[PDB]
Parts: sequence; C-alpha cells; structure tokens
Amino acid sequence: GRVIRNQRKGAGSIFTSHTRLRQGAAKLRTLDYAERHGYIRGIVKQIVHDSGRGAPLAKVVFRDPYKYRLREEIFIANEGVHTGQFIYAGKKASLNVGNVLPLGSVPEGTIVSNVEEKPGDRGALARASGNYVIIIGHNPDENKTRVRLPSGAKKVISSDARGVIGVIAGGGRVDKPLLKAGRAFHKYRLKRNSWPKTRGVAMNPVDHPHGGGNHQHIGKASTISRGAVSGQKAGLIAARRTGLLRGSQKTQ
Amino acid sequence: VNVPKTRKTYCKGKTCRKHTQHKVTQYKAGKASLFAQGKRRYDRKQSGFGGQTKPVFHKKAKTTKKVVLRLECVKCKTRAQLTLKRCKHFELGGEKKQKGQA
Amino acid sequence: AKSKNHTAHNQTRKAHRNGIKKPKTYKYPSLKGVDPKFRRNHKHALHGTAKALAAAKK
RNA sequence: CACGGACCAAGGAGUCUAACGUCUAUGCGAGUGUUUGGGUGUAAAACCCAUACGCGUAAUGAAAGUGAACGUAGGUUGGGG
RNA sequence: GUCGAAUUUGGGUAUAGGGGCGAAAGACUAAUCGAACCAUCUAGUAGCUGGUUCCUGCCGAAGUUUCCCUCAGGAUAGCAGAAGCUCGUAUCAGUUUUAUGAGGUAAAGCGAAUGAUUAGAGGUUCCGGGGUCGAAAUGACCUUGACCUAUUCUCAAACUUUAAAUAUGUAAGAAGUCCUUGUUACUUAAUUGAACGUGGACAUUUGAAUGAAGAGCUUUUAGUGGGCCAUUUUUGGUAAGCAGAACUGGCGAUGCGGGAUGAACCGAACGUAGAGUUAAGGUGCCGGAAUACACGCUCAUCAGACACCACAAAAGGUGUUAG
RNA sequence: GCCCUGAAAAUGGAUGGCGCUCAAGCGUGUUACCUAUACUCUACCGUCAGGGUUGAUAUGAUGCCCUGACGAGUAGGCAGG
RNA sequence: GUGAUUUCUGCCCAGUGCUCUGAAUGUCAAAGUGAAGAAAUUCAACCAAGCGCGGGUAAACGGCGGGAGUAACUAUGACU
RNA sequence: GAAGACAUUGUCAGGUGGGGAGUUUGGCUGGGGCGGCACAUCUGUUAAACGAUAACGCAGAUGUCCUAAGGGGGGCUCAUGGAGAACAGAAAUCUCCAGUAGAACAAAAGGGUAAAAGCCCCCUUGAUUUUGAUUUUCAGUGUGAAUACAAACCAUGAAAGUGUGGCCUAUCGAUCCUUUAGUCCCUCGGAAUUUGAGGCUAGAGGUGCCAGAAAAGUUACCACAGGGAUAACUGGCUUGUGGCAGUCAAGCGUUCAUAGCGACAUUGCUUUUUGAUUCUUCGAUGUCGGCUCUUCCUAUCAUACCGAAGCAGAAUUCGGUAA
RNA sequence: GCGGAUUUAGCUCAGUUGGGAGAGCGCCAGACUGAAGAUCUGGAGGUCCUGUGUUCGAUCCACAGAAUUCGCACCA
RNA sequence: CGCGGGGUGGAGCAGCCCGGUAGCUCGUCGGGCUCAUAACCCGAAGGUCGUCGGUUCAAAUCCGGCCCCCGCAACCA
RNA sequence: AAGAAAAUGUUUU
Ligand SMILES: [K+]
Ligand SMILES: [K+]
Ligand SMILES: [K+]
Ligand SMILES: [K+]
Ligand SMILES: [K+]
Ligand SMILES: [K+]
Ligand SMILES: [K+]
Ligand SMILES: [K+]
Ligand SMILES: [K+]
Ligand SMILES: [Mg+2]
Ligand SMILES: [Mg+2]
Ligand SMILES: [Mg+2]
Ligand SMILES: [Mg+2]
Ligand SMILES: [Mg+2]
Ligand SMILES: [Mg+2]
Ligand SMILES: [Mg+2]
Ligand SMILES: [Mg+2]
Ligand SMILES: [Mg+2]
Ligand SMILES: [Mg+2]
Ligand SMILES: [Mg+2]
Ligand SMILES: [Mg+2]
Ligand SMILES: [Mg+2]
Ligand SMILES: [Mg+2]
Ligand SMILES: [Mg+2]
Ligand SMILES: [Mg+2]
Ligand SMILES: [Mg+2]
Ligand SMILES: [Mg+2]
Ligand SMILES: [Mg+2]
Ligand SMILES: [Mg+2]
Ligand SMILES: [Mg+2]
Ligand SMILES: [Mg+2]
Ligand SMILES: [Mg+2]
Ligand SMILES: [Mg+2]
Ligand SMILES: [Mg+2]
Ligand SMILES: [Mg+2]
Ligand SMILES: [Mg+2]
Ligand SMILES: [Mg+2]
Ligand SMILES: [Mg+2]
Ligand SMILES: [Mg+2]
Ligand SMILES: [Mg+2]
Ligand SMILES: [Mg+2]
Ligand SMILES: [Mg+2]
Ligand SMILES: [Mg+2]
Ligand SMILES: [Mg+2]
Ligand SMILES: [Mg+2]
Ligand SMILES: [Mg+2]
Ligand SMILES: [Mg+2]
Ligand SMILES: [Mg+2]
Ligand SMILES: [Mg+2]
Ligand SMILES: [Mg+2]
Ligand SMILES: [Mg+2]
Ligand SMILES: [Mg+2]
Ligand SMILES: [Mg+2]
Ligand SMILES: [Mg+2]
Ligand SMILES: [Mg+2]
Ligand SMILES: [Mg+2]
Ligand SMILES: [Mg+2]
Ligand SMILES: [Mg+2]
Ligand SMILES: [Mg+2]
Ligand SMILES: [Mg+2]
Ligand SMILES: [Mg+2]
Ligand SMILES: [Mg+2]
Ligand SMILES: [Mg+2]
Ligand SMILES: [Mg+2]
Ligand SMILES: [Mg+2]
Ligand SMILES: [Zn+2]
Repeated sequence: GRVIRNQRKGAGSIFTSHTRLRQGAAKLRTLDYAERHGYIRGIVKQIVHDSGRGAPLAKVVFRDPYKYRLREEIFIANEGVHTGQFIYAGKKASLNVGNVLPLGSVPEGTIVSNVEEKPGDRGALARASGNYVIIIGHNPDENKTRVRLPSGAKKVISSDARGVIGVIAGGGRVDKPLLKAGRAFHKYRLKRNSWPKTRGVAMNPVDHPHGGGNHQHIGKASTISRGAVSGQKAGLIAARRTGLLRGSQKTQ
Repeated sequence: VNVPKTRKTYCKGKTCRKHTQHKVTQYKAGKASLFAQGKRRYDRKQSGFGGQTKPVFHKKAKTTKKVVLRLECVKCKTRAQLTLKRCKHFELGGEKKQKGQA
Repeated sequence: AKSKNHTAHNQTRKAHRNGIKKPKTYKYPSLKGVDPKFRRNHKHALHGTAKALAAAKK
C-alpha cells in the first residue's frame, strides 16, 4: 500500500547526487572549426581527483582561437597522460595517447576513451576508470565507424565523433575489497544516497513486493515483466535467464 | 427421453382448429439481437466508467433445461410450443423400444 | 445462539379471546363451483320464469 | 457478586414540514376550494372578486378505442321505521 | 553497551499524508501513525447500548403463524385499545344430552399375517451332508442343520386381526315438513328429472339440556414477534436447575395468606373501610391458636419431624411390633 | 411397620430456631381453635349499565335523582384532569 | 537475492513466472475492405499486439515421492 | 550537425496492468470453526387413534426416468411349493396340481391393485386447445402438485365408458432482460408506405441460500457497536467417565467361598478427574505453576489404643475408635 | 489413560463358511555330477498367544486377559 | 454459450490432410541364432478403428449428430 | 582415404 524505495528515488529529494566537491562536468572541447579541419594543442596543467569518480581528471588549457584568452577543459585523464604534456585535438592530430581524434581518422584496433555517441556531445562512452572503446571498423561511404563498447556491445557511430586515444586512468580500482561497511559508506557519501540497502524480504508487505510472510521469502518469481508498472519492478527486471552464469558471452 | 416426430395434435390456426399432423422439432432460442430495447439500454448503461452495471448470474444449480417441442402443422404451418419435463438426454429420432429382446 | 423452534402454547387462548366464530350461514348460498352447463340453463330458466311471472301480473 | 447513579441547582429528549390512511367536527354540496393574482384597507390583519386551475361528477383497455335503464333502475330472502 | 569514525552534535536546507522518510521496528513523520494534524461535508449511518420529564380512571397483551442475505431486525396473521355502526320479539356457546360419523393411540395379539424368539415332540435318514459300521449303498442307526406337522416360552416407534378412554365432524326445524303446478337453451325414451319459482296446510313444548352484562358488523392503530415454570403425555441424553415437542394451568404482567426463605407450588387474585366466616397452613415457646382427646408404634454413641423441596439404595439385625 | 447397620468432605450451623422422647416424633381417628387484599353483610369512592325527571319559584337536562353490577396489571391504547 | 573467511553450492524447466522462434493462422478490437439490402443494418473475408504453440531459464518462485522384481540363512537391495 | 514525413503529439480501439481504487468474501449450528443440511422437498415413525406439532430425532428418499414406463381395449395371472419329463443337476424348458398376492407395478417408503393397476398383444397421442373454479402448503398470497367441471378437437373400445401424462403420496422457479410461438391485432403521437422498434397472450433461457444479491482471503498491527441472547475460569445442576465403597458368592487360597482375595452380576457414595450444560459474569471477578501462610475434611501414611490372620518369634497383612 | 488393529510349521505370510491347518524361504531326501554347487522334482513340518465360554466336537462360532505396535489426550 | 484437440490390438502410438485400407513398439507365446546364457532376429495370438445414420464404388480416413476426456474464447435473466 | 555390433562361462580333480 506504500510507495516503495525505488519509486521514491525518482522524486530526487534525498537521492540527488552529492556534487559539491566535483571539479565540473568532464567534457571534450566543443567541436569547432579547428578540431573539424586541423588540430589545436592544449597543455595538461593538473591531473586531479574528482569526488565520486574513480578516474582522475585532466585540466587541459587551450588557447581560444577567436579571442585572446585561455579556455580550460576538464578531460578524463587517460592512463599515461602527465602534467605538462601537450594534447592535440582535431582531425589532423597524431595517434598519440591523450590526443582527441575523430573516430574515422584512426585505424582499426585503436583504443579510445571518452567517445562521443554523436559528433559534438563531448564524450559519452568509455569514461569510467579503466574502460575503453575499440575501433573495429569503418564504413567510409555513409561515414560510420563500428566500435566495441566496454559492455561488449557493438555500436555504429558517426565517423566525426571524437575520442581520446588510450584507456581511462584509474583502472583496477574494483579489484581491491572494500573490506568495510565504512569504506562503502565513504564511497557512497560522495556519490548519492543509495547505501546501505535494506532487503525487500526484510520489509513488510506494505513497503515492498517482497515484504511480509512468516518466513523471509519472495513468494513469487523475482523475474519481473518488462511491461510491469512502477511499484512492481523489484527483483530481476525482464530477465532473460537467472542462476549462476555458466557458459559464454558475446552471443552470435 | 425419446419423443417421436409427426405429432397428430390440435391446431389453432383458425383454418384447421382441429387435430392435424404436426412436425416436431426442438426449439432453439435464437440470436440475441442488438436494437432490442433491453440490449440498447444495457449497452448505454455499460458505456463509460462504472464497470459492470447489471448482475451476472453465477450460482447455477440446474443440470438440465426444459425441452420445448416446436409443433408445425403440416397443413397451415401454424406453430405451437409444448414444454416437456426436465430430461438429461433428449432425442427426436426413432429407434423405439422393443419388448422381449435379449 | 439457539432459540425456541415452535409451540402452539397460548394459541387456543388467543383464538378463544375473540372466539371461534361459526361461519354466519346465509340463505341463497353462492353458486361459485356449480357446473356451468347447469348454470347456463338455470339462467335461461330463471329468465323465462321472470318473463312468465311478469305477464302473470294481471 | 449485572449496568448508571457521591450530592445539589439550572438545562435536558416524538418536534416542525411536504404528501398521505382511518376517524371526527364544520361549511357548502353535484359541486367544492376567496388569499397565484386583482380590488380594497383603520395596512403583513379584516373585507371583496374575474378567469382559470385542482379534486369530484365515468369507467375500462397495453393501446387504437368504446363507454353505463328490458324492467316502477330488476327478482328473491331478511330488514328499522 | 560504546567512546576517534557507518562517531556525537548546533544551525541552515530538502523531502508532506496513501505522501515523506525507514542500516526495516509497520518504525518515525511535534506526547498523534497498520495512514499525522486542522476545518468542512456532518446533527454522516447504526437491525446495536443508554436515556426518554405530571396525576388519576377504564380496558389490556405478546414472545406464536407465513415470508424475508431472516436467526439481536422487519413485513404478515394473531393477541390489545379506540371509534363506533345495524339491530335487540334477540342472537349465540372453550358445556352437556340425544342421534349419527371419523380415528388406529393405550391396551391387547402372536397355537392370527410380517418381523423377532426358547424348547421339546412327531415325519422328510429325499434330509446339506457327514460320523459309524455297512464289502459298498444311506442300506440300518446317531447326529446337527434345516424343511413339514401339531405344540411351547418371550417380543415390536417405523408389526397386526381386535381395539378403548380423552379428544373430534355433523344434526337436533318456519331458511322446517309436506302438497298443487309454472320456466329452461340443462336432462330424460318420455312432464322423466334437476334447479328455481307461483299457490296451500301446519306457533302453548317453534320441536333436547344449561347459560346468554345481548347479538351481529366495520374501520383503524399500539405493543409483541428472546420466553420460562408446574401436573400429565412425550423425544434425544447416564443424567442435568439439560436440550426439544403435546394439552392445560400459570409466572412474565401479581400483590395478598401459607410452604422459614424462594417468579412459577398450595390457597386465593387486589378500589377505601367495618364486622363476621373461612381457604391453604397451623395451634409447646418463638407465634395468633388445645403442653386437646383417642388407639398404637419408635429410644437412634449420626432418632424423627409434612407435598413441590432441598436426596439416599441394594443387602442385613432373637432390637421391638404385628402377621 | 418403626428403629438400627449399611451411611465418607472440606468456615461453625441448621425439622426455620429453641427445644421435644406414653413427644412438641411416626401412622390413624375426633373435635375445638387461629387467621388472607378470598366468601357474606353494611357504608363510602369510582366505572359501567338500565332507567326517572324540562309541568312550574328550576341559573348547574354535560343537571338532579333511582336501581344493579363491577374494580389485579407490565408493554400498550384511550379518557378525565 | 545471499550475507566475513574456509569448503561447497547436487538433481529438476512438468507447474507459476520471466524471456526468445515458427507463423502455407489457431484465437483475433477499432478503422478499413467486399457482398446483400431502400437504408438503418446484417453477413463475410482480412485481421496488430497479446494469448495459444515451440525453445531457453532455478544464486527465478519453487520441488526433490511412491510402487514392483532382484545377492545362495534371513534382512536389505549395488542391479533392473 | 542529426532525423524526417518516420518519431512525436491528439482521439478512439485491443492487450497488459494488486502498482493503485472501490467492493464483496451466505445461513442454520447445544459458542464459533470443520463436518452435515435438519435451507426447497417426499415416505414411514417419533406424534400422545380429528387436524397441527420440535430437536444437528430415528429408517430412508428427491433435482431424475419414460413415445411408453402416457391413453384406450382385449386376452391372460403373479411369488412360491409339490408331483412329473433325455442331456438337465439344487437353478435353464415342458406338464399338472395348490397357490389372497407370500409377485409385479421406473425409483425411497407407505398406501392401492387379481377376468387388474400386474404380464402379453392391438390401436394410438388426453403428455392437445381455451380460459375459469377448487384441494394441500396458506397470509386462506405466490409457487409446485393435484381434484371436478365447462367449451373444443381427438384416441380407444362393440359399447357403456375411459383418457387434460406417469396407480396415489416428491421430482421444482418471480420482477427486469432475452428469446420463441400466437394475434396480422394496437403504437411509433404533423401525414403516409415499407423496414425496424415497441406493446398484447402463451412458453423457454434461473435464481438448489430453492418468495429468487452479482462477490476471494488474511489480520499475532488491528478498530467500532454490542453480546453474558454466546465460547475460553470458578461457582450451580448432573455424575456418563474418573475416584471411592457395598451386596451375592462361582472360584483362588494344599483340604476351606468369605484369614486374605474374588468372577458373573448388581446397589451405591464422592465432586480432589474429565465431560455434559450454558444459569451468573463480556460498561472486565486479573488466566499456569511455585513460594508464603492459615484453617478445614477424612476415604488414616505415621504416632496412641485395640479386634482378626493362612498372628510361633520377628516382619507383615485385614479391620475398628481416631484428624 | 483411551480408541484401534496383529497374534498361525524354524523365519515371512494366506486362512476359516459352527471345516481344514497351507504357501514360499528354511530343513531332509530324490534326480543330476567324477564328486559337488546351482537347477530341477518331492517330503516332513503346527498340539493356531493364554484362560473360560456355547456346542456332538472346535485355531477358527464367540467372551475377558497378555504381548507387538499404531493413533488420540494428560497446565494455563 | 461457441470453437477446437482427440478416442484405434492388454498398454502406449502411426495411419486421416481428399478412401484400395487397420499396422509399430512394449507386454504374452513359440521358433531361430550361440557350445550355452544374455543381447539380437522372426513368426503367432491379440482391435476391425468410441457410437449412430448418410455421402459415397467401398469409409479408421469424409459429412451431420450422440457418449467420454482435455483445452481455449465470450459473458445483463 | 577409412569403414558397425560381439557381454558372460560356478568349486575341485
Ligand atoms: K514475502
Ligand atoms: K457506466
Ligand atoms: K520448471
Ligand atoms: K518453466
Ligand atoms: K493491479
Ligand atoms: K478485507
Ligand atoms: K459416578
Ligand atoms: K466477561
Ligand atoms: K576340492
Ligand atoms: Mg544536483
Ligand atoms: Mg549489497
Ligand atoms: Mg541488505
Ligand atoms: Mg520485520
Ligand atoms: Mg504489495
Ligand atoms: Mg507480485
Ligand atoms: Mg518473521
Ligand atoms: Mg455514449
Ligand atoms: Mg468505454
Ligand atoms: Mg423466537
Ligand atoms: Mg450473586
Ligand atoms: Mg451494559
Ligand atoms: Mg458507578
Ligand atoms: Mg429542570
Ligand atoms: Mg510485524
Ligand atoms: Mg440525533
Ligand atoms: Mg382488567
Ligand atoms: Mg438486547
Ligand atoms: Mg400413527
Ligand atoms: Mg403397546
Ligand atoms: Mg419481558
Ligand atoms: Mg399469582
Ligand atoms: Mg421450606
Ligand atoms: Mg375488606
Ligand atoms: Mg399463643
Ligand atoms: Mg430394607
Ligand atoms: Mg438412618
Ligand atoms: Mg409446632
Ligand atoms: Mg398424631
Ligand atoms: Mg346513564
Ligand atoms: Mg385497574
Ligand atoms: Mg556464513
Ligand atoms: Mg473489426
Ligand atoms: Mg499476431
Ligand atoms: Mg485492493
Ligand atoms: Mg452463523
Ligand atoms: Mg394426527
Ligand atoms: Mg384388462
Ligand atoms: Mg413441492
Ligand atoms: Mg372428457
Ligand atoms: Mg394421476
Ligand atoms: Mg421461467
Ligand atoms: Mg419483451
Ligand atoms: Mg413524431
Ligand atoms: Mg427462501
Ligand atoms: Mg447465559
Ligand atoms: Mg469449557
Ligand atoms: Mg463409575
Ligand atoms: Mg436454554
Ligand atoms: Mg462494574
Ligand atoms: Mg477489577
Ligand atoms: Mg477481586
Ligand atoms: Mg474413619
Ligand atoms: Mg547337487
Ligand atoms: Mg537366447
Ligand atoms: Mg572359468
Ligand atoms: Zn394447422
């Protein structure tokens, strides 16, 4: 009879992200004439920690081509990028780690990061620590690039979409056990109010579909239809299968 | 029960008004028509919000229905109706009883 | 919570308070159930008797 | 050894209305109802009034419709006076 | 318990009621939480609980019938009041008698039917066959079982020939008995009959008894629709101050005298008084009234002492009494 | 027949109590006596009923008067106050 | 969902769920189409998803019985 | 830059949708539940010889079945027994005799029935039409069932007659809606025709909770109105059961019924068992046990004093007065 | 405590109608073998749990006990 | 109310989809194979196809019902 | 180029 927790999250009162300490949105440069036709050289001034983000950010300063001033950009630092390094962004930039190139300007097998889903969105794909996108092919006519995403999905993107050569820094982060409720607490204190999590079976029927009973148990299948409604989508939503995953991925 | 056809019985057809031969059939209700005033009223009542607006009978107890014979006079075609007692198996065809069979 | 089921107790006393009334016999009882053929002929006979006694007044 | 009641004062519960059944009183009576309204006034009173309208004087039928004296408005039995 | 981090805490800020918030207790959300508070709808509805305000006079119930999503309610009939009305040369009646029906309970019956049921006897050894011989039969016995015959003991709510008592229908006149002959489309072979008529005779007991604050008629409404008790009939139950019926009388609704006491038992029902007499019950004293009269019986180291009723049995006793 | 044995329950206690032994017990018989709101008679109240009396000084005919019977009451009805 | 570590997580997809095929289609709305009719209308074909059918899935919900026979004392059955 | 008449958006339509809303989730009842149906009914009995009459009384039955197992007629006579006839015996078919029904009649039971109501055969559709009256249940409403006629048309028989379903007593269903038959009748209201619709009369599709709502749970989170009309204590009635005690005395006890026991029976007491009941208490009598403490009972374990013994002593057993 | 059931050749079971007592397995023999084992044939095997009970008799007609167990109850 | 899937040797099934016609496996029995046993191979028995009519030259096969079982769709007395 | 199935046999002489 009560609005369940996953329903309450959408109102965004206490479930908003804790963004106070964050350095700013990590984005590529705005796609401009210099990047569309040649390249522009920036300088990596600082490699800094972003609160709530595993990957470090790189503050990169470019000259403004149209006004005498500097423009600071917040890239997601690729591993091996250092302070004082010159970053080259544009169609004519070299195939060096940290450079920002259009997807169509790199050969097959290139490893890129912070890849734009569309040209000029300034980076959407392979942004988390240790992640990267692989260029697996080009279709020059109707200019598109086929890429492999961290999840293993194959995606077709415009060849004018940009990416940073290399892998996002900070990889291996999840290999260390948190070892402590307090460490999970401090992790999520800087992300959002999603921790700790009460099990639905530990609640009452009013609070959750899984609540109630003289034993803790789901009672009905935890696999929930894709067409179910809000307040019903607790458990395994639209699960194709359940159980300990035995077998191969990358289905043909 | 076994009821024969051909039924010589009274006819009220205003031309016979007397015992004539009748053809016997089993009466079937016939399709419920739209545009019957009750159906029109029911559809209008059902339209919109409010859900089901009239009873839907559920507590069925009868296991039979009363068989109605339609008696059509062979001369004037006037039809009469005769209700029988409740029966579980009704047949109009022949195969009459035989006495002394093994 | 069960209760009493039936009794005729006090019923004869109630009946006799206003008494068992005999059914007030009348001369010329009604002809309600009489055979209709007899009634038809009786009507014709009575009409004929009435006409005869009307002419008999001299 | 069921419930309310320590005590006292004051307050405290079948009312009014619309439409009705029976009965009764009254007026008039095949009619009845002046009071919507009008006239008038000593001014929310009293007094006066046309046309309608309501009920009644006719019933019956789903309806179209039809529509109440053979007779001293009947015969018989009883019937107060 | 914990006490240096999932720590404690101020202030600011956000989330608001089928909403929030919840390290999850249905916890917390201003002493309010399995849905806050405030106002209004709202005097919400209640077959349920409580209350319901002066006097006297007269009459005076029901807890039963039928129907109901009915079983703590209602409708309906009944019981009750009121208003009367038409008559009163009068009618009827919780009654008897006489005449005439109906009944299948009590009882009775089972050498009468059905069904139970004890025993012996006489025949089917064909008996159901066996035992035993019989060389072997049933051949001869015995047998247990049945069958048949005449007997015999005992039974029946769902057996019965018979068959009460109580209870019960009808009649006991003038709307009667009889006689003559008119109508009909009914009926008859037919004025044959049927029914209804016209005319005529029959009042002291007009056709048993007793009674009759009269009889008949109508309208309209109240309450009630939990009952219970006693004698008798009676069902279930070991039984019950149990549960369920029949008839009547009661209590409820009722005081009074008696049973010490007590709703129901006995007696008797009630305006205010006086006198007399009684009922039931009593009369040593409490306590009004004989420590009356009479014939017996009883002695109890648990005597007994008035029905309902407030308990006692089988079995025993040279106690004592009478047979 | 009476008495006794049979005959054991919890606060101290009940032929009602006291007490009673040719009873003040049990069975039976005869009288006298006591006393209910009952019965009889009388008065008074009311109710109901049947009657008399508009013939005068008559203002109370809803009055006055005569006669007889009757009186319990919850729920409830009605009446007069 | 489970609940440090260690060790291990068996069998079962028939059911209820969840999730993907084949549609020489079964079910099948409104609109649309055809016929009949003076029309209202009726009838018919077509007919989306869904359902149905088929497949997958249990660290989804869950389930994990019974009987028969069979070892050279018996018993029990490794076995069928 | 992408995208493109596709998304989107608007309306309708199908699916999905406890996420959410609203609601419901019988009755009787020896508390309620579970069970059952005593809820609509029928036979016999309870039932007390008119009628009526209750219980979750007793023994059973009903929601069907039948074109004949309805209607008419004719002929015949059944169960069973005995005596006979190849296979054939205890049972097959044939014969006679006896045969009051001991058979059969759809079903439960009761009644009824012998030239039949049964068995067999022949002909049939009265299991029809019209609308009334009547009996039972009963309010003298409905429904079901049934009775006797009338007015038709028929069946059967030589005929008188009989037949308006089943030999009788059970076998069933309102309003509204739908549907069919009938009337070719009424209406569609400015006037017509034709469709369509609506009426009038009779049926049918159904309510079994059977006078007839359309309806799943859970609450140990609970709420309210109430109920001692009603359960879970004590108390009260009862005392089956429990416990305790008698009588008789077949037997046991080597012999001997009774030292001590005691079968088959049978009479009781008690209320420290458990039931049965539902009278008190539901506007509340604090719900186990223990601890503590007092008192009472005696059906006495011990102690006192005794009687008996299958009492030599010792030990023991039975019993008495004794709390 | 109460209500049920089972008491049977050595072991596991069927009985029976007011009769008997059988089946397997076991055991003893015979076929078979050089001799055996198996496999085949056979045979013997109970005084029917105990006491009384009606009978002409009786495991069985038909009663009270003992055991072996199944189930229900024993404080609110 | 409607529409489907069916029903076939003792058991479980094919055959139907436009009729030359009833078979398969398991189970029973017998035979063969092997030196012998098991496995294996074959044959026999076992049903006339749920039922009643019809279309048909002749029906398991088609067409209408009837019985039984299962499933699905629809829902004002 | 290559070519399915084939289990078992009591103890002591
Ligand atoms: K749960
Ligand atoms: K609506
Ligand atoms: K599964
Ligand atoms: K599945
Ligand atoms: K839902
Ligand atoms: K609920
Ligand atoms: K007892
Ligand atoms: K209480
Ligand atoms: K050897
Ligand atoms: Mg923000
Ligand atoms: Mg977690
Ligand atoms: Mg958790
Ligand atoms: Mg919890
Ligand atoms: Mg929920
Ligand atoms: Mg769910
Ligand atoms: Mg729990
Ligand atoms: Mg509309
Ligand atoms: Mg709609
Ligand atoms: Mg009552
Ligand atoms: Mg008291
Ligand atoms: Mg109270
Ligand atoms: Mg008080
Ligand atoms: Mg006052
Ligand atoms: Mg909880
Ligand atoms: Mg009020
Ligand atoms: Mg009185
Ligand atoms: Mg009350
Ligand atoms: Mg009788
Ligand atoms: Mg007798
Ligand atoms: Mg009372
Ligand atoms: Mg009295
Ligand atoms: Mg007394
Ligand atoms: Mg006096
Ligand atoms: Mg004195
Ligand atoms: Mg004695
Ligand atoms: Mg004594
Ligand atoms: Mg005295
Ligand atoms: Mg004396
Ligand atoms: Mg007077
Ligand atoms: Mg009085
Ligand atoms: Mg663990
Ligand atoms: Mg369509
Ligand atoms: Mg589709
Ligand atoms: Mg809900
Ligand atoms: Mg109930
Ligand atoms: Mg009677
Ligand atoms: Mg005859
Ligand atoms: Mg009936
Ligand atoms: Mg006739
Ligand atoms: Mg008849
Ligand atoms: Mg009907
Ligand atoms: Mg209609
Ligand atoms: Mg018009
Ligand atoms: Mg009813
Ligand atoms: Mg009580
Ligand atoms: Mg109790
Ligand atoms: Mg006892
Ligand atoms: Mg009672
Ligand atoms: Mg109190
Ligand atoms: Mg208290
Ligand atoms: Mg107290
Ligand atoms: Mg003693
Ligand atoms: Mg050997
Ligand atoms: Mg072989
Ligand atoms: Mg070898
Ligand atoms: Zn005709």
